[PDB]
Amino acid sequence: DIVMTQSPESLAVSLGERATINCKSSQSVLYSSRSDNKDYLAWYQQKPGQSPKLLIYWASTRESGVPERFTGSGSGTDFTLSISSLQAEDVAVYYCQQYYSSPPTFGGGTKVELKRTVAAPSVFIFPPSDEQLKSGTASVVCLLNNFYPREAKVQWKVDNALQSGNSQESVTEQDSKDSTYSLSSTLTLSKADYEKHKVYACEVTHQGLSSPVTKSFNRGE
Amino acid sequence: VQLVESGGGVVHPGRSLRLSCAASGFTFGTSIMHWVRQAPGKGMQWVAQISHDESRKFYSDSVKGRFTVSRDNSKNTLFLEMSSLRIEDTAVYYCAKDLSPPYSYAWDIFQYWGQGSLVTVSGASTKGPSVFPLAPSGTAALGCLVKDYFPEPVTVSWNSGALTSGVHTFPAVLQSSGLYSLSSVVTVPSSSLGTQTYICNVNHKPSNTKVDKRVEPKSC
Repeated sequence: DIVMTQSPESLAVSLGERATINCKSSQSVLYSSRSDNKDYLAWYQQKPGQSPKLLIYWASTRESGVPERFTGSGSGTDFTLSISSLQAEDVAVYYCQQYYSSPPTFGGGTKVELKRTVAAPSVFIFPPSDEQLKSGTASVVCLLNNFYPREAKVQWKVDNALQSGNSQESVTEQDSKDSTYSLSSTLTLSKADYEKHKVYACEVTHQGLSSPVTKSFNRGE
Repeated sequence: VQLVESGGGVVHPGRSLRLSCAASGFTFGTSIMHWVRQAPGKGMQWVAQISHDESRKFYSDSVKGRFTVSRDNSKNTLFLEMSSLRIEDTAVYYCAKDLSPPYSYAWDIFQYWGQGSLVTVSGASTKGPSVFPLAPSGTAALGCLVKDYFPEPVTVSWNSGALTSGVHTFPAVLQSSGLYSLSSVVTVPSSSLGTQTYICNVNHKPSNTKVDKRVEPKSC
């Protein structure tokens, strides 16, 4: 019945800098016995798609092989996970967990992001394929590749007319090597409508672009 | 140390499903094992605990009476029998080893985890994807659009796994149709398009779909 609460939901810090993750238990997880007092709390690291890994437990004790830059501290009701010098490979979601009472419960997680230099996106546009147009539907895709930060505005235009509601976005997780993002934007259209307009354009706005970038094509050429 | 969960997929509400977890690298027979799950965009939730000899079993009140944890120590395999499944049971299910030493009660410290197995519970029809090329027209971008499939997930490789640099498979997006859509892209030297063949290998296991679409460049 113990509720764990983590703060903040996400943080971004530069290479070599300190990341701080706070965790609060609804009830004290400090257990008293004949031996020393121990805080029944553990920390875990989870990269997308990969097996979670035990980092710390008893609040402060490092698991074998965990680098010393990971430091667990706190007592009773307040706890902190400290990353002395963040590395790209450190990008992950971190969760705390109490095992003082049953059932064991976890925090909501904190996303740790690496704040790297600004990188402008490489923009590409893809018309619907002849295969799909034969199938009766039409999808126009716009790719923003290897950019940072994540924030970016994609606006579709059909014959210079701005689009809204007919597109959907998807963003990759921060890369493990260059710590960049990639974004897809899909304009879904009906075949009949697609054939009535000529120029399709994807205009991108980003912190790394001095001015909006445009990638477009003409349907029939 | 390896924990590999298998089984899992889509099931209609009310039906059952059995997960398995093959273990190696530790004395499985003498260690306490757990099941922990993670619902979409939420935190971990402990599900079940089982002792070395199965004499002591424990379940989360959220699954009590519906799930059964068992194990076969001769084959170093952990089992989770899930019955009367509900929409809220949709999650990636992890197999985990407890840090407690042999013959001691559980520490509830999850020393080792598996990579997890996705369990989907929906009364929605399974459907495979349609794979269309994102044709390229000193670096050129190729891709494949994987459209109108359900339930998740699909996995995309390029050139039977030989091409992995510059690949970005985007997370699925649910359309107003209720079907998922996904894209996978790859950047490649522009000078290889006329000679090198690029084939996206899409795999959607729920529907038993496995497509190899060759992406041809546009030349003008």
